[PDB]
Amino acid sequence: SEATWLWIGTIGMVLGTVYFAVRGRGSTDPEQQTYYIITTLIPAIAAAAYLAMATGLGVIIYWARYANWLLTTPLLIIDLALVAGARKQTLYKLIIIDAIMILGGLAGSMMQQGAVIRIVWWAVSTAAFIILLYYLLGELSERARSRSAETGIVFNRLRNITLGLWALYPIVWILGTGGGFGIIAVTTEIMLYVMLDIGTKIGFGAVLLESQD
Ligand SMILES: *C/C=C(C)/C=C/C=C(C)/C=C/C1=C(C)CCCC1(C)C
Repeated sequence: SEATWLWIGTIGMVLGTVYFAVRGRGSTDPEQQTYYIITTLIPAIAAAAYLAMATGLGVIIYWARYANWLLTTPLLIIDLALVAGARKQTLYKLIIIDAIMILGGLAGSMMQQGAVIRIVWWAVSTAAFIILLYYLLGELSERARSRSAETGIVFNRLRNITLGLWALYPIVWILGTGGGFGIIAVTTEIMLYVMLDIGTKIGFGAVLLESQD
């Protein structure tokens, strides 16, 4: 099930990338084309990472996983901020916090001395997640609603998908082998990550690009 699910994820991300690329080839408006560039760059990086995983590279430590996360999550955050009309400084705060969360996940997964400081890293990354959640529910949502009612609705949709899917990643991590106590197998963890990435990238981007009229 290892290579099976890696290739499932590779094909899913490649299909999402080519669909987002061919869906935006007819557009000259700067805002829409920026949205399309970022929204197609996310699953393209995801597909590159999954191809590296399934080709025997990507694992030494699942470095390609954290590469995919560290590269795509800030682009998802940039899309969220563009939709919300957020201040540049708030966007910088969100990017720093998200990078800290993902790097803390990578650390806690990479440590070996026991389950103590690994779970401490898990708690630090989860606190980064909580403050990210508070920023998305507070400042970004308020800004999106102050833009317009339609903008508030679209950002509500996108924010709900984002938070609901992101909150599952630390669960898979603390239950998974690569990060926590190995309660679920490596293949089950890879399947769950594949499905979560399919959601958080393809479906989120489909909503965001459909919502441009
Ligand atoms: C396309 C990939 C995405 C959207 C990945 C998102 C991943 C996360 C939000 C992961 C978060 C983590 C924590 C909140 C704590 C435990 C460590 C992580 C890295 C699994």
